Amino acid sequence: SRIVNVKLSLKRYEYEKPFHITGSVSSESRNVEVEIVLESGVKGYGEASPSFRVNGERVEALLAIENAVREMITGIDVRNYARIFEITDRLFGFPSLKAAVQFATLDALSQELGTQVCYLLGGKRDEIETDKTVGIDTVENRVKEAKKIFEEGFRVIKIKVGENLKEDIEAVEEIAKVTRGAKYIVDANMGYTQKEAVEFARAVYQKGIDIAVYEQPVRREDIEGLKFVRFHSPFPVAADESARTKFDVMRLVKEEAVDYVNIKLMKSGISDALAIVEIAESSGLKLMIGCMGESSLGINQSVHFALGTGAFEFHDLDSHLMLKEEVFRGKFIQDGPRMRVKDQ
Amino acid sequence: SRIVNVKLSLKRYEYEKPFHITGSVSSESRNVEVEIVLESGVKGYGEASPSFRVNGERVEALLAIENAVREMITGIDVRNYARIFEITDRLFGFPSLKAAVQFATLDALSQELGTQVCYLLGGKRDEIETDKTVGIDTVENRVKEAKKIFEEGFRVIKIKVGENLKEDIEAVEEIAKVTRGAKYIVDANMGYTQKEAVEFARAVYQKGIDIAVYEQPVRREDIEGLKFVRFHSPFPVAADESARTKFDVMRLVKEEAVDYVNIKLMKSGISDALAIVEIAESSGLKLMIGCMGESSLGINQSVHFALGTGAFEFHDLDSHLMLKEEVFRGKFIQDGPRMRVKDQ
Amino acid sequence: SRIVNVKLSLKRYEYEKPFHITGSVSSESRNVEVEIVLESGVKGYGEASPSFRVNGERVEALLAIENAVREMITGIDVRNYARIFEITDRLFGFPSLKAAVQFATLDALSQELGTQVCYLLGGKRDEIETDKTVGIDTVENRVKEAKKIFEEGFRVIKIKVGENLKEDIEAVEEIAKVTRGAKYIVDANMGYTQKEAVEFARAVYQKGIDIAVYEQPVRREDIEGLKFVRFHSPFPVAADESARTKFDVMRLVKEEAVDYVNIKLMKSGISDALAIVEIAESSGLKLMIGCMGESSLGINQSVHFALGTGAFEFHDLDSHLMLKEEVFRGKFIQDGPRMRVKDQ
Amino acid sequence: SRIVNVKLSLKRYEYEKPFHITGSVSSESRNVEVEIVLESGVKGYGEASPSFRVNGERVEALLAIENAVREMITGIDVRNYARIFEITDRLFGFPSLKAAVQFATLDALSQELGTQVCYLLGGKRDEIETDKTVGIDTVENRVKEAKKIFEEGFRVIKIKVGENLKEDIEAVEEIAKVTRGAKYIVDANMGYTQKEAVEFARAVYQKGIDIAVYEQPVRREDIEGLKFVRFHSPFPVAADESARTKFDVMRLVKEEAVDYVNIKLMKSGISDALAIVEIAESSGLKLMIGCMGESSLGINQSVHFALGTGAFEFHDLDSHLMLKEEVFRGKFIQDGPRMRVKDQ
Amino acid sequence: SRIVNVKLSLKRYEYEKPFHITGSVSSESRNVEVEIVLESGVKGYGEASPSFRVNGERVEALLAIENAVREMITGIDVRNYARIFEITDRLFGFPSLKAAVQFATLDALSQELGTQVCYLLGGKRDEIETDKTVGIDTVENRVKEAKKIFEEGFRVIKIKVGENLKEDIEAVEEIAKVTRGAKYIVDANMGYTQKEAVEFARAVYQKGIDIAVYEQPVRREDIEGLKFVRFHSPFPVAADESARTKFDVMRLVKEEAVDYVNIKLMKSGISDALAIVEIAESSGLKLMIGCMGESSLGINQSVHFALGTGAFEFHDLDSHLMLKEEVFRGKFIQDGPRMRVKDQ
Ligand SMILES: [Mn+2]
Ligand SMILES: [Mn+2]
Ligand SMILES: [Mn+2]
Ligand SMILES: [Mn+2]
Ligand SMILES: [Mn+2]
Repeated sequence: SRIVNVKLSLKRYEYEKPFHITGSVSSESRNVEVEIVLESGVKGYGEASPSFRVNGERVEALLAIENAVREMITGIDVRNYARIFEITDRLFGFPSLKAAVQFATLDALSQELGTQVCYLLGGKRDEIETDKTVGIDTVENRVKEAKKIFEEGFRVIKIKVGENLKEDIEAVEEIAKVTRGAKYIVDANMGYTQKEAVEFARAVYQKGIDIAVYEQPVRREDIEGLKFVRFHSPFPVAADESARTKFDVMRLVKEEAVDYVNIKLMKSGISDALAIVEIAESSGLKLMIGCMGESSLGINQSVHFALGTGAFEFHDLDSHLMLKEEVFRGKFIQDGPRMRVKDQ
Repeated sequence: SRIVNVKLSLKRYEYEKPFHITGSVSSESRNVEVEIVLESGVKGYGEASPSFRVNGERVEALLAIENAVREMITGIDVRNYARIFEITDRLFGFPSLKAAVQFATLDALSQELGTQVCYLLGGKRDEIETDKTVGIDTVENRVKEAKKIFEEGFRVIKIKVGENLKEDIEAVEEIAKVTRGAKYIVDANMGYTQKEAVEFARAVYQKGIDIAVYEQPVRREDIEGLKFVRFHSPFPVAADESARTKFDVMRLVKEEAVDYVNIKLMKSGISDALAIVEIAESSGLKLMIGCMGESSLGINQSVHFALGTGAFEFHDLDSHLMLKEEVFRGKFIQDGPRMRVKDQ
Repeated sequence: SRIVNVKLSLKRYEYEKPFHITGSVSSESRNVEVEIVLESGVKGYGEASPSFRVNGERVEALLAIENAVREMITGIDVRNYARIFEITDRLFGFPSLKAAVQFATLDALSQELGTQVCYLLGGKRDEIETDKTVGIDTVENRVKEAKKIFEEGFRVIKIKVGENLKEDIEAVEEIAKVTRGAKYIVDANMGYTQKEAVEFARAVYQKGIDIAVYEQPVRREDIEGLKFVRFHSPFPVAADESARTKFDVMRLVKEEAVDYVNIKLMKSGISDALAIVEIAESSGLKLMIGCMGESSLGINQSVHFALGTGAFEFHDLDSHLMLKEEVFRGKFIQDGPRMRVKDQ
Repeated sequence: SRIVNVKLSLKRYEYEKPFHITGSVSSESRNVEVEIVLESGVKGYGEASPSFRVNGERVEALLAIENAVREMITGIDVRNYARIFEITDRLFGFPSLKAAVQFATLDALSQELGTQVCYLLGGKRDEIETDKTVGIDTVENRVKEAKKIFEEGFRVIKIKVGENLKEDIEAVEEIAKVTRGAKYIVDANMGYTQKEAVEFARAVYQKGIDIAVYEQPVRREDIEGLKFVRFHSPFPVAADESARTKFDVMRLVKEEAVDYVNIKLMKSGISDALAIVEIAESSGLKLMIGCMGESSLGINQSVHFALGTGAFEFHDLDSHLMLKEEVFRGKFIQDGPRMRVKDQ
Repeated sequence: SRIVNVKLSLKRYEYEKPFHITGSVSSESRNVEVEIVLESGVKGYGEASPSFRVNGERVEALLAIENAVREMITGIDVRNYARIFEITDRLFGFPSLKAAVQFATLDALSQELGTQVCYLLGGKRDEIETDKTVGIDTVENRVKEAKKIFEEGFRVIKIKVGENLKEDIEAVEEIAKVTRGAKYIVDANMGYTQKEAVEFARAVYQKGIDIAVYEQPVRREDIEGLKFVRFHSPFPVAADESARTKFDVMRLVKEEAVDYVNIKLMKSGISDALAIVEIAESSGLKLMIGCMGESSLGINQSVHFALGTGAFEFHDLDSHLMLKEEVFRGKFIQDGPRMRVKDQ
């Protein structure tokens, strides 16, 4: 049935503690929740968690375009969801809102069909497992946090690096010693030069440490640099900030620049994310899925995407786990590091 | 709900006249119909129209593997269709059967969800239009046939060439004269050398004739030859036989070999065809969709695929129109050269 | 001296008639004017003319981030303009505002230094000349409009094409006949396939018509397509939508994709535009400068940029001339199609 | 205001001790000071420190063209500095004089505007820090000099190598032991083969020594050799002699040959140096700035360039620190290894 | 025997009329004559005809370095000429002087050996033939000048173009009409864009005119542009300004940029010129030899080089023929457009 209203609302979520990554420290997520209302009375929901650093977005700006978004899709039947996806692909300057609107569309459609979004998308998996992230801090505090995560039962530990190469090498080496059995993802958030990035990898390799995925060591535009790291260090290299659109991923594949792509709905929307999954499966690329600052309602989007496509070797879906005092609003089951589909 | 049976049956369909293409002439279509039965009682249908020349398939061979196909997917819920797609991707030696089983799966699922396959696939378009094909014959007979097609309301005329460069040039020029306003697709079915293919295009261009799509002038393995034709003649060049899998298309894109890909479900199945649509839309590829010897139930698969994805500039879905007075078994409206979505 | 305030204000300007280009028609320009106030009392001005189609921007979104922009640069001395440029490079999601803030900074600094922005930028030229644009309409109306422009003294005529290849060829041929001596720029605003773009160029060449610059015939992401047109047609090919950032231009240069780049301050800001001038002058790129929907105060930014750097073979700075009777608010002399530096 | 005179004068500066690099030993700098006099009475100053080895120049030859230089720019207003830059770009056979004249122009212009050259150039930084260089000598003497430099408070030590691979490896390893905490730049001044250069780097890497920048290990024309070193050894590789012009740098970027460029005003002039900064910032290249045999008045040129653009990770501006008995004639503050902008 | 003195002297030669080429017009040749005196009493002679536009040289600068040149080679036996060549290769900033000194060396050695320079170089040919050049002027005057040249017995006519595409096309077409049977070399001296250069060639080709060699249509640094012209127009393309050194030529060969190189001793010296001959003969390069403003003593250098190596399809050795009534000072026979070896 046809969309009759679209509502955007500011929702704020406080962190338990400041989240520090290369070039950014944040203590709060300010997101935009999207509600799509159909003539049937069905309501679908999405969440835009904007990124100034990655997408150039500001939450004030997303909220400002409510009327435009409404006018762009009101009157369209959610069964013609490809029309909605094409229209919302015009929101390339507001990719988090693109994502939220596209997901809300599928959330509404799946209800009208008596199913769930993961099933519309293929129903490949019934369960996925997330890592949890260690932010930047003193070496001692990074080690402490990594151990905590390991004690919580997380089997993959994501470690932020990028601001201090020497301390980064030390932190990862100390973490490895006290979390024997864990797999490690290292995310440099564009902090290193090509040569610094190679040296980080070599240093930890020399201690017999294996890094499962080494994310975006160099700047967004430095595709040749990503390739250099890939070809001169022993760990799989992922594009994150360099992989926002489906066109970005075609370029990465053509240049043989990466082993992995980290898909985020907040970069790509559902439309480009689906294209990227297909490109990757046609090209020997492996995939992980990540997040920005989504609450449980926002993480829901990626949970259904990951369950449905089953495309991901790794899942970095932990933003909702970093919140101070939250009421759970996902349409999935959180069970420790695992997420599962609802019977209903 | 879960698959409880899978049935394969031989179905034969007679042509109105022998269909002559480069290196092949046939008077009959021998297809394998697939029925999937669910525990709910819902039945989904697909059709495999095999190709010995393109896929290396034989109809007897498809029939012989009924028990294997049944064992592979019985017990799986169609809501987990990605699992069925991944399993049936193992049928790469029987791609027409891969397509039929994958479509039958979606036919059944759409019924359980109270919708149509085109809608599962995005519901992008409500209407498409097909060309109709002029087979190889004497120049006089080719012209007669083209005039017949034009008087049946077709606005796009597909002209088979490839066995006689001089007569092919003459036939196309004479056809152009008696079908003013039509658009032309020329399909050489691998018959020309790269230089012959260039000279065919040049000869027709010099007469002021525009060819909308120039399909597969050279052999399947001759990607560099396809590229040569692309870069040295004025009309858009399509891969057909060179584009069977999603991997083939990634290679064509990397090599900049073609302007178009002709997707056929009988080459790719649903899984690879969806991948190819995504790759093309991420790479400035244009698309057409074609067929083998599908009857109306078989063409239904492509009609829903094309309506739902809306991915195609041109449609060459005319096999059922070349067959001799069948009872109509599609789930779409055939409106002269137009196909329209049902109500349902 | 130091910035003490930054003010953003909505300013609307009516067109003389609807401006139709490939995929877009507008009757009004809604811009954001930027005022920077220094502790000295000096005020500098810029204008953001946003583009949804090219930059993904919306005017409401620009307005919404006034406080953020103010916080980002308040307290900084305009003599340290490189610091302001680096900070405002973070506004990559709001490139038109990036441009306006960067220019306002130089407008204020030049006043404190007792000079003009063109002189800060090198003072290369005292005079430039702009084309004027023929929008899409019926062939008869396009010809009427071109004749009007020719009788207004313009020596370079920019002709929009892209929606109808046959009518575009006819319009350009008819325009050429009634504007003998004019030079022509043809802007396809991404409307053609690579092969259609080649055939447009060939058709006009065969009539003995020379096109000075053939702008962006293909889509933004289709760099290989741009190169194809460049290598297979006789006129200089320009990137417009494909050249937004300095990084885009390095890629175009590496791929040998174009003969020209059309710099627009609304895509690049001052910072990337200066980089692009330097890259082009180091690579055998030629340059033109264009606009969006700037009023006279907005066009001033480009006039000073073009006068100072002297980098452009062609100038397409006509947006203010398409606007309905404004009070002139430039800091340059408008002398028919010519712009000249002030005394001051 | 307009240039009314240009004067060239020979100035000789004796070194405290002979400076030995690969293929060259010198005990004195013979420079050409440039004075530009304006009609306002303002006087701007530059210095050409010619290089026979790098630029093919001889000081006698620079002095010989005084009248030509005068005639080329007399009567031009320094506010049109781009015109002066374009004219003096014709002095590509006398690049040190090109640099001196271009800087003298900005020195005069900045006085007329009531500011400083660093501010005309962006005012990005208020302070920079230089390394100091260890020349070639016996291993013992090289170690002694490196220790002295470290004791002087220099945090980056530049070590000349290139004439004796075995002794070079020994010297760098011994230096590292006695200067723990220092960063190292190694400059081979074209002395090594590709394979020798890789082996030098590997040998020192094996002792746990990090080289911040490894400059020009191979000959000027051996771009492929520079790339080979870059791709097969662990340290960032810089072009110096291979990077004289902006066109050279475009080639280096296209070939992915280097991690760094060492800009010297004496190679590039201000015009090409500014282009190189822009190219580098558009291409993932990092930068250092170096010198020839400039006195304090000559080093002033690079100090303002480096302060203003803030483009450099490393500064090798130490030629004026190697002089016997000199009267300071810079327009900056020297404060140990640091240089700072004047309040005035 | 050993060099005991080296003398440089200014020699001026007046043209018959101003010689206009793209971006340069001159009425006089100011050359530096080199005399090398041996202990045996034998004297060898060379001539440097410098080029500011191509080499960046000034005659005053060449004169200024007499003492340096003398110190560099005095005391060396001319039988060890490779030592003198390697030393004078250091004069890369004064390439015309490099050439003059290297030739004077061979002039002296050949005398001591009782032979001629052409014989030292292989004695391949006894006779060569030169073109003569039509400078830029009005179309009427260019045609007049070409007719004059044709009536002086020249069979190859070199036509300068580059400043006015339309008039250049007209001039060449009119010249072709009045010089039936002549071969044509067209030298654009870097005046055209790649596309303008293509269109010049196409326009003349369409008139049935063949251009034997089309020299340097684009700028020195624009190697990719040279290649573009080569691949997109029907006449052989030559590098002139882009081929100064042996390293330049290796790059041109690797890039497949040209059909021809124009060797000039004033760009390359004897050493690089011999290298270029060997490279060309190993790569399917064809060669022509040109000049700057050499008098008869200067042209002698090129005549012996061309006679001895026999490497050139075309000779453009006409500078002495454009000079106003000189006493003949060559060591060859000038026989109309032909040059022949002496007896001795
Ligand atoms: Mn990441
Ligand atoms: Mn076909
Ligand atoms: Mn445009
Ligand atoms: Mn160096
Ligand atoms: Mn020439």
